[PDB]
Amino acid sequence: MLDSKLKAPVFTVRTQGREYGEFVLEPLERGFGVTLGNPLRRILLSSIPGTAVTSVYIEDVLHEFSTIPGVKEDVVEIILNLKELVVRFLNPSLQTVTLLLKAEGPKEVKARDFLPVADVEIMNPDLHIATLEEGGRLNMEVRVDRGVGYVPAEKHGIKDRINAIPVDAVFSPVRRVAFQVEDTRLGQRTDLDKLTLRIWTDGSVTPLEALNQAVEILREHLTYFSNPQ
Amino acid sequence: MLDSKLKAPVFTVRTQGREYGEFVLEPLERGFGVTLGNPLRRILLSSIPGTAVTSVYIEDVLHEFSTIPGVKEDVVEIILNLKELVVRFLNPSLQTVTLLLKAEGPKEVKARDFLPVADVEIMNPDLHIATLEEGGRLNMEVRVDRGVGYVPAEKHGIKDRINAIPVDAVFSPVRRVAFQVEDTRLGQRTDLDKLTLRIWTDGSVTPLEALNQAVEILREHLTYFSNPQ
Amino acid sequence: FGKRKGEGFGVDKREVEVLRRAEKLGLVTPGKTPEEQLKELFLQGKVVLYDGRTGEPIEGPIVVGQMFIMKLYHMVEDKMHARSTGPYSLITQQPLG
Amino acid sequence: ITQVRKEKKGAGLEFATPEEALAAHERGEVALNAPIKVAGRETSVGRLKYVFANPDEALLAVAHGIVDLQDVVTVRYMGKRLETSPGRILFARIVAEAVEDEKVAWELIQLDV
Amino acid sequence: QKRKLQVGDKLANRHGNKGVVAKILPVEDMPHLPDGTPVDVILNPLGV
RNA sequence: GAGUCUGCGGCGCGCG
Repeated sequence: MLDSKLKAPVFTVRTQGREYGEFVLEPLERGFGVTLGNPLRRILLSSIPGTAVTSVYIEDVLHEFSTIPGVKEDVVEIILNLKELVVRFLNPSLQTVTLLLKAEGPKEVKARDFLPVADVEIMNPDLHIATLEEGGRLNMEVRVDRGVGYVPAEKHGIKDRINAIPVDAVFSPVRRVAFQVEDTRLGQRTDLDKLTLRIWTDGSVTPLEALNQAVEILREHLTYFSNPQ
Repeated sequence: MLDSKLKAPVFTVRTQGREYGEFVLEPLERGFGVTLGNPLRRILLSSIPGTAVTSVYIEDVLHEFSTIPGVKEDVVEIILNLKELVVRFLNPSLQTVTLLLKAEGPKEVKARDFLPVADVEIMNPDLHIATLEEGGRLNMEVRVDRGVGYVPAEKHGIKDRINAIPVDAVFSPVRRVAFQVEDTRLGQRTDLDKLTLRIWTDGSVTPLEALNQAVEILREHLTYFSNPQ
Repeated sequence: FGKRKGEGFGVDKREVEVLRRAEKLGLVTPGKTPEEQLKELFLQGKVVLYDGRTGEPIEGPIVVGQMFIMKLYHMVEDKMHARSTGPYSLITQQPLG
Repeated sequence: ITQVRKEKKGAGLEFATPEEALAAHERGEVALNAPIKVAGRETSVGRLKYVFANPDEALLAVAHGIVDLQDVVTVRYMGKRLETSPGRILFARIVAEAVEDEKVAWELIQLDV
Repeated sequence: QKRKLQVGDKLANRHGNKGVVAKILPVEDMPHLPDGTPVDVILNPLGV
């Protein structure tokens, strides 16, 4: 095509790693970068489904407010740091994956110490789980699920093992979004919009993947205007 | 379908005439009514293409602040009344149409007094242009164009005739939009969004038609994210 | 704004409009560059903020900052008390829990 | 929403009489000399520049970034050419809306302050 | 029990501004800075 | 086809 349709939003991408990814799109008519950028932003933060630690089970621990010998951190501080764990599974077949880890003695327990699982990957390896002294026995099973939004540990209440303790759900693989609308020049009229939105991701998913999912959630919603009543 | 998809936005419509039309749609997840309502609003006002008086030429008048004898109204009041004129052309071939009108003596000048044009129609006949007394000579040429949004008479500055005076452009057929997001209850979780947007139209197009055009301009823009670069 | 300059982008249409309404206000000296004006405005303790719900800016600079805020102790006075029926005093026959 | 703004008068404020006062202070405005809200008795160039037919016409221009709500413009109401700011016109509506008897709504409201 | 800050609770700064939480807004639409960094609490100016 | 018995006076502090 040549005139108005060839003159189409040039989608340009710049993504480093699976965390950052800038997305530029121009030219746009009057005040459209804002009309597109804000919605997508509201989607990217709420809608995008993800992963979060749903439950944990220390072998000798019964409640959430206990302390394990040979381990500096307390069960609460540990379960906290687990919320920080960002895992990334590759397909729907993995709805609920239980990561297993057991370490003993004078060693630091990092997230890469979890025995690897076939379809699951951990992009948060060096995350500090705990500091083991001597005679430090830590054997736990940490549940992981795919969901959306925030789910209080009280709302779901998972119970794989009777003495396990649920943990608060943090399901947005996106930490922050940002979009700017700077003027762009098209030969004839100077009043134009250029929308560039920057997206940051925990690693679970990629900025590009997220954007695609976002636009989809928006389009699916634009179809819900079909049957009058 | 039955569970999550049948639980789909029930599009409900209530339209009286071609001017007012309320549009309710629920249920919606968290903060989605806002995400959909605002964009559609920004579109409905600027995007929907239309027709507005772009310039006028009274034959004996030179400036915008003059008064014509035998004519009660002042040039300013008249050019104002012209902004109120809503015309409707039928095809792209009509980009700029100049409506001609000349009336003399003890007669009231209404919009139906304009000599008919082949592919153009005037849905605002009875609009009052002026009140002619005696020896009331009014001969004018009023330009009409197809555009979008609002364009100050200062931004375009049309000049068919050297003494003609430009008029502020009022291109959209929708005067005002409005959307509310009130909570709705779905058995299980109370935190829900209900989006109802009220649209007002001059008559040229209908609220429903406008909405449809709007969601389309949005979808067409969501596709512009296709080819990376 | 320094990292913003280098990260690749300048000022928004948003950031510029709030500036207009800001100089019409009297928060920034008229005639200086938006880069220089936002600084003056920033020194005033307020920056530009977008609604989040609309994406539009909030007409006029709004101050923002790190404020230390504590949570007050939740007494059994907070944890509401609603009574249907219940005990009654032994000598006076008025309700008591 | 309903307050009007005032900004700068360094050069002539007398459009009340000359037609050369309309053009010159309209160009001087476009320039940097005369503001949209200048102490110019009858009409500061801010009213000279914009004239809104229908009520709605006034607010559309606002949303598009042509006029602030607190700016002094001219508008055509039911039977008068009223020189009242967008906001003041918007307030009028909100009231007129709350209670459908619109005329009975302007009868008891003052959009002059 | 874990008391997650809820609407019923009250908070105040060392100066004297006291108040209770009226609404837990979703990060989705509350006032956000040029850069994606969103504000956590919004205090009413009138109380100052 | 359910109902007894306890929690009072005072003191201190804290909230609106």
